Amino acid sequence: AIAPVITIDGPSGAGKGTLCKAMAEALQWHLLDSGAIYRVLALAALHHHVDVASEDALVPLASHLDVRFVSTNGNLEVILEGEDVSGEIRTQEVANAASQVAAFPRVREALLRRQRAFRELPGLIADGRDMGTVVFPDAPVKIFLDASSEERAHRRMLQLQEKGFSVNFERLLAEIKERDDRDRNRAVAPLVPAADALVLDSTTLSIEQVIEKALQYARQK
Ligand SMILES: Nc1ccn([C@@H]2O[C@H](COP(=O)(O)O)[C@@H](O)[C@@H]2O)c(=O)n1
Repeated sequence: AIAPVITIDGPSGAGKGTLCKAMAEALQWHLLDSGAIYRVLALAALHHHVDVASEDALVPLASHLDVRFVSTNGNLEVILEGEDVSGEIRTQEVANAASQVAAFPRVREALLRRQRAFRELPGLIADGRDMGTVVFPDAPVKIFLDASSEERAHRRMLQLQEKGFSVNFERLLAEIKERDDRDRNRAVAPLVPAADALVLDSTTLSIEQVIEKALQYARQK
């Protein structure tokens, strides 16, 4: 059977993570954090001294990238070539390099085959920026989760806050907008809602109010 897929795209800080796992737990499907794949790529590009600023060098690393994701059971596990990197892939040096890579056209293509392998029966819940417009433009369900930068920033400042880290708001906002821009305006697989994607807005919708509206969207079809 040709495995069904539901795509969740949108900016950083809209709630694609908790959505994505609330949907893969209730539907009983696999999940794809492809965002965790551009982050690991960069991490391998650091630990391997691979000039992250090199298209010709990033490409080999990307197409050979030895990443893995546990079928889990209650939490997620990001394992690079054999070891959990789940804490390391969320630091400053990485989330930077991550968008310092995704930007590479030839690198997005070298990463195209691994991601799509994430589609299997009973289905697949894909997360990212270009999932419903790139990797899975044939998706029978496409959701675009959006917000406001100010709000989505206000969310990163409390998350960074819930672990005891210095967070000034008036700086992170500009970074959000810093990150957003490069994503909404880069030459390949930019951040932009597929013509058939449901632009869902989570700026004032509770987590419950989001999974409920999306679960209801995927569900008729
Ligand atoms: N589908 C995706 C997911 C992430 N990315 C890229 O990877 C970076 C880190 O992803 P994330 O923080 O969402 O895990 C983003 O800055 C950038 O958009 C992408 O290009 N396409």
